[PDB]
Amino acid sequence: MLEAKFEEASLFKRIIDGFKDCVQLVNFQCKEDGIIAQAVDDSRVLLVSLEIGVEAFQEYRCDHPVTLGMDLTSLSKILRCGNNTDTLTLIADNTPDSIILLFEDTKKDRIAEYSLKLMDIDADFLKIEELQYDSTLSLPSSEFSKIVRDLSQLSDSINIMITKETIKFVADGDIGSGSVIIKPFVDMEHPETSIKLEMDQPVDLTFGAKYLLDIIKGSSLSDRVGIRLSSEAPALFQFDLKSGFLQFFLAPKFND
Amino acid sequence: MLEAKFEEASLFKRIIDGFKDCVQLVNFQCKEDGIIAQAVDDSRVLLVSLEIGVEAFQEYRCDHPVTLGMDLTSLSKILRCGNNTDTLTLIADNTPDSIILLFEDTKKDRIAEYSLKLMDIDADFLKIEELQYDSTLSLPSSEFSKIVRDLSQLSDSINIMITKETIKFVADGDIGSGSVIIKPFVDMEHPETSIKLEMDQPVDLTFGAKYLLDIIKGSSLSDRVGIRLSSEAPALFQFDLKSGFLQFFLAPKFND
Amino acid sequence: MLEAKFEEASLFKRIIDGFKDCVQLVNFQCKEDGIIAQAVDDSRVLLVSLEIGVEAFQEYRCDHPVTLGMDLTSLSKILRCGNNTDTLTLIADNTPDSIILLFEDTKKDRIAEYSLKLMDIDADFLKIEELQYDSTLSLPSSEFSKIVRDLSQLSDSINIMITKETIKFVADGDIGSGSVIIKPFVDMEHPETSIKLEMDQPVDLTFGAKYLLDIIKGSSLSDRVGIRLSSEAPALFQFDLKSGFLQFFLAPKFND
Repeated sequence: MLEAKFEEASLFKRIIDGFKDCVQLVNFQCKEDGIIAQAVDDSRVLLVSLEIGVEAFQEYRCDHPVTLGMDLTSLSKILRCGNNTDTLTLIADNTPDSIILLFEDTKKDRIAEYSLKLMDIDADFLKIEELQYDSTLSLPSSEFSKIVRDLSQLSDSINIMITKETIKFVADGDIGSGSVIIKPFVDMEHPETSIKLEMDQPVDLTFGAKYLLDIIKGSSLSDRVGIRLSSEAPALFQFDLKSGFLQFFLAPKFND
Repeated sequence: MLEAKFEEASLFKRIIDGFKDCVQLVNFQCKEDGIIAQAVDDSRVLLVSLEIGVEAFQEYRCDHPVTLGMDLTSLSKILRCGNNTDTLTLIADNTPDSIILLFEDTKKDRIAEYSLKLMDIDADFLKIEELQYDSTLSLPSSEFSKIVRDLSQLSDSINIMITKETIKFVADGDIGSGSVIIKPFVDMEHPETSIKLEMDQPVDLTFGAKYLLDIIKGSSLSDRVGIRLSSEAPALFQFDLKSGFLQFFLAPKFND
Repeated sequence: MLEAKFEEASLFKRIIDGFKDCVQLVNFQCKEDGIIAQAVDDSRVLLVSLEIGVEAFQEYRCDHPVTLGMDLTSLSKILRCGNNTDTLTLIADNTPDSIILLFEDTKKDRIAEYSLKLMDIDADFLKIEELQYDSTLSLPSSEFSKIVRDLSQLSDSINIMITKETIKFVADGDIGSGSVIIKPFVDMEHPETSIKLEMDQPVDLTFGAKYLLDIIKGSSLSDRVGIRLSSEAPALFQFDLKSGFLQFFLAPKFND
């Protein structure tokens, strides 16, 4: 058997919401210490890696590793059936016939049970994560979402430029151009609004605006967002969960 | 002459809102003791029966029976002209040239007058209502709306199953299946949230999901919804008004 | 150089919002005493005239007249980048290479800079404004917006009729007809809700409903709206700003 209970069903919906767009199908590997999942879009420029620890649940029981894959559209449509305050339980037994989703409310009444059919996918798992990245920065997700949403209307490509103590987001298209310059600072009212930055080597990268808009969806999961950049590898966008995280690996556009 | 004044225009809009979809044209018969109306959709699987007593109005005057029919789209577009707190007056004189709608506000000012042209329809009135139904249940409209809206995403058909002290809503489609089981209970905080059920004979019926979504619109008219079921006749969905009601007769899908 | 700073960026967005529809391109002439702009739609039945005084800004500096034209769509898309509480600064230097837009927040941080390319337009400026109009009236913008939005669903033409101490809005179409009659009154709670009217000669005009719906957009700029009517010339719809205004000249439909 396999039982995983989210305290609030909102968490699982938001997590799948990061998966909802920019990818069709996903493979969830469950084991004794939690669940992990990798998914790559059709153009293979974006990889989404999810890890959810035991502490993110209120109840977790896995007597046996278990791999279950499912269509995100089919899964998202079934994740439109519960209150965001409901308790959500996932059920599977050994060889997975199919996955069971179970909703429950505060008033011990109105029990909804669902069954999503499972699929067969290729286990080509990627460990492209790097030891050291050329530059690293963190900032409020709301601020970063604004920056991307603003510049997206100008062009299909967004450029990120980092120098010493300076972060510069630049977009340039048909109707014109725009730029947002932010600098590291520590705000003591709430140390959350702080912008942090560590630079080993200056970086200059360009990303497809289409894919960045898909990445910023993780703002519903965390107050802050982590960005690890390097001119040698895809960028790493990370959203922290309670004892877990959701990662977005995006390959820069290149070259002249 | 004929004068019928709704205290709040919201009531008439919501009543027509139950008519807005799942039917094109409607025939309103007015007389000394109120108004009644029947309408059947194109496929003749759904019949909508409305009855509005004198007490639902604040003022009603009818010196003569009078039948007036009108296009719901044309009527709904004209019901988008007033505040939901306005006083609405319907005016007609003997042989109906056309119907007059009159809006009025708290501040005795801003008087809006409208004139909707009338049509000729066939008076084939149906009295298919049954003496005794095999089973009867009532429950909060909000709860019932959730159950239908949830299961609708799974398939085009929804199955309702009733056994002794047990009500089971089941849907089964391509992407998977789902089920909601509710049981009778009396909640004394508000006796409104109570689920009631009386069974003479167990029933198992299947309905087109398209039509149920049209029926649940009556939730804006009442706190509770009444469902009378039988394996021999169309189901009866009833929403109570202040001294009136709105009914939905739906024929089950059948058979193997 | 040329620097014009709006206290709140919301003002400029709403002003362009009156321009957003019912016209494609606009020519902004800036000089020592403020900015003015004229724009005519494709069918040449509607002229939009804008005037913004120095006092509408918090800061204004113009060492030299300067004419700059720009696409409204391109401009509106770039006006979707700031909070409605931001400070907006427009920058240009002598012969305009292109216009610069600059956003700033309360927390002296997050500086966004943009550059919209400019165009070449024909300076055929119109002074069709009349000395004396046959009739003049003013009323709450919210009330006038309701009247237009209501009657618009009935037909493609709206008729305005003015007699002694009487204002009558009438629409007549396929599905039926409607009419709204308002009369002059002074309400002392707030003298804003007052309806004023001065008649030299009674007027009866008909306007394209398509264009009136575009005109009522100025409601986001002022509490009241001014309407100057005449059977000899296009109607004048005026929305007052803080030391400025936005005007709509609309030619009546004519004739039998």
